[PDB]
Amino acid sequence: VTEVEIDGVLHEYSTKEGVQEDILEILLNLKGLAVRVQGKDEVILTLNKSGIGPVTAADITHDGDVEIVKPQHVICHLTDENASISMRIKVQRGRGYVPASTRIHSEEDERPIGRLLVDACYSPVERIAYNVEAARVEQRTDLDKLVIEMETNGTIDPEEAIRRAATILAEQLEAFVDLRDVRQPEVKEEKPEFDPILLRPVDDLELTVRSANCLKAEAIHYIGDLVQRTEVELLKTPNLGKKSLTEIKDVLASRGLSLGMRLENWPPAS
Amino acid sequence: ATILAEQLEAFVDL
Amino acid sequence: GVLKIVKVYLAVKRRIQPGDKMAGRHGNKGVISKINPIEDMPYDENGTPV
Amino acid sequence: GPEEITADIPNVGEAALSKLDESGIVYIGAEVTGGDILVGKVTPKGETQLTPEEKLLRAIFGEKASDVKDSSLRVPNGVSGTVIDVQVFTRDGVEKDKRA
Amino acid sequence: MNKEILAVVEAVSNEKALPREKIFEALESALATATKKKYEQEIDVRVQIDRKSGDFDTFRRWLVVDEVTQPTKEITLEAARYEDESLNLGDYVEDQIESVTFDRITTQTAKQVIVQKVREAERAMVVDQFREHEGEIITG
Amino acid sequence: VTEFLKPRLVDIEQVSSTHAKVTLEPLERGFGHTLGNALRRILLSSMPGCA
Amino acid sequence: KPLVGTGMERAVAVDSGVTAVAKRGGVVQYVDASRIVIKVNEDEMYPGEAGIDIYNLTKYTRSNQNTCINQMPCVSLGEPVERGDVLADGPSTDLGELAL
Amino acid sequence: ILSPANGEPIIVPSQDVVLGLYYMTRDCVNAKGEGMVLTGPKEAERLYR
Repeated sequence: VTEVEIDGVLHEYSTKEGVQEDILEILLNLKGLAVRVQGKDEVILTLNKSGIGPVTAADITHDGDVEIVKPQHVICHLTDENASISMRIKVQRGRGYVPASTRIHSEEDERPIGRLLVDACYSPVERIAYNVEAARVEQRTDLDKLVIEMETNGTIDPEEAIRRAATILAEQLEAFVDLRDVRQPEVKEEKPEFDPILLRPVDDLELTVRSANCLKAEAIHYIGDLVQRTEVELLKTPNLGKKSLTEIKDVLASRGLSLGMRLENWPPAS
Repeated sequence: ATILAEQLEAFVDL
Repeated sequence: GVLKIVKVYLAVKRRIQPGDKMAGRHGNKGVISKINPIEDMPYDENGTPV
Repeated sequence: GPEEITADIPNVGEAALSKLDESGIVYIGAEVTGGDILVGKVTPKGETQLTPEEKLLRAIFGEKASDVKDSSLRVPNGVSGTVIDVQVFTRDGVEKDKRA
Repeated sequence: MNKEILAVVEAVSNEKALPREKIFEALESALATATKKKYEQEIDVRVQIDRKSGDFDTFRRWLVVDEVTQPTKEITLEAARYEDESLNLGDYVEDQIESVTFDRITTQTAKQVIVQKVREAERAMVVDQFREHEGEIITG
Repeated sequence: VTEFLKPRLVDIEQVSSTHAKVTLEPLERGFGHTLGNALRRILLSSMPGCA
Repeated sequence: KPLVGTGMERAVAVDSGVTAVAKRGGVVQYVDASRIVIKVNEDEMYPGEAGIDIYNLTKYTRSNQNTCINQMPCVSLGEPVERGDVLADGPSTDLGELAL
Repeated sequence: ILSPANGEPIIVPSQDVVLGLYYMTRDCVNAKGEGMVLTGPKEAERLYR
């Protein structure tokens, strides 16, 4: 789990009337909770529960693409008759271990106050013991059979984990299976300075669909074609009055571009 | 590297 | 001559990092030096690390 | 002049006033960072104009827009974290605030 | 809002220097300069506060020119098709309505514009008031 | 992203034409040790020749 | 808990303040993450005061060294308790044992 | 690398390396590999690793 949200609470340093543990304990148990996603790479799980008793993993609203590895894992304890919790749980697939601090990417993702960041610790393996032994080779001597025991979350599959690790090793080894003096730096690159956002349709500039059909009323999807189109073709563009024209003037000309700029290089290569 | 890769070859996928 | 004292609180989940100061109960103090990856710490034959 | 804790700040942009509430205090949970505005306070800055022809203007038409100054409590530079609680001690006589 | 500015021009001592009409015109100028801060968009906002009838109604100028920089105020020399504009130059829109006429910076720039224009007007008055006596012994 | 990092090696120094020094960069948090140790243990013992 | 203790831990925990120790034994009527409500037995009660007594466990609260204090409840629900038993571990305490 | 007080060297390997080198330079009377001949130091290093 990576991001949780409980409707009643604001910050994980609070409590909730009815749950035996604090929100901090709930988050730690959640981190302890393991799950196996199959279809997608990130998913959202809703857990609703009411009534006295222990809330465990099985109680969450499971899906088909998602499977709880073990349901008996206790999440919290409701200790009142009319006490209830509903919580959304973001579960994303990743490699390794990322703390809650550095995972921030912008200055508005946390702005939803109910979004509690649980520092993700996703690694199915827990310990890997191994040892060599005398393999019962049909006719040879002192060949080695390697016995590897993995204590894991049960999430990953043992043979699958072995084969994945071996693939990783082979891929990393392919680096110097054919090593030679190689350098990615190729100084003095040569590329046309056409801006690639012009290749996209105009509607990709975060505005409504009526203005989209409006720029589809002049048959102008391209930004690389609208760039040769000043404001001399807007009130003449079908149904561009105040509101849709306000959208056109706001979301386009503010992103650093200009509504119609003369250029001689287009389109390479659309 | 070649000897190790041809040892590994029994497990990898691609 | 004061009207409204507004006190605000701030909490930090202060994690551990190379540089803190930890000690046992016998004066064996010490600065933590490296968060070594789990696959590098010494480990017992039963696979458990230290 | 007295000190008020109004939500509006004369100069700063929308970001620096986004965390606060309608009264001018951050909500309980905004993950502030060194520099942000907890409150939320303005002070009577100016002095010595002595033009009652303009004092009559800014006593009714600019009653609270005369001598602003953003001596507002910012989180010290460096300390981040989460706001978890807000206490408000109001001197009696001084009426109240919504958060209070 | 409108009532506030009416109370201003009532409390305005130099009512001859600035009666209700030019008072509210200067206040529309101040409101445009305030919208200049409300939006990072630098748009000429005529308002026409409806000096005595009722409250204000913000508009948005078009600054007729073949340019599109700051498109809030950009219209070519014939773009008057929708809205039944039918005007090449001077055609200005009323897209955004009901901005703020009560906050801190609004009233601060109101004070600034008022004092500036009042002092300018009294200066321009006294200039001719004393120029009348051109060719007389004056003190000083 | 379940896709790792591959090195952009920087130098194959061939001092004395029989004592080389290869550098490799960059490798993941621990892959340096595992790759170096595996290569070393294979080259030392299990690397056929004639003598 | 510390695995190798000196027995003094129970005494130093219960004799300090950080733990919310029960006053009169009885039944744990209602336990939450912040409140505890005990119904005392018939022997140690008075004519009035039907028997319930409440412990408001101080949640995350500042200290004179700017470190957190908190009294999570250690007892379960409905479990009978006797006089002078730890009902909530304080900061760095486990089941009434000093655990730093 | 010398104290201005005494002409002694200030860069002295204090601990945790003197232990290392000292362990590396001793002699068990009967240790695995005793009694061989080595064509050089690098050969001994390979023989050890």
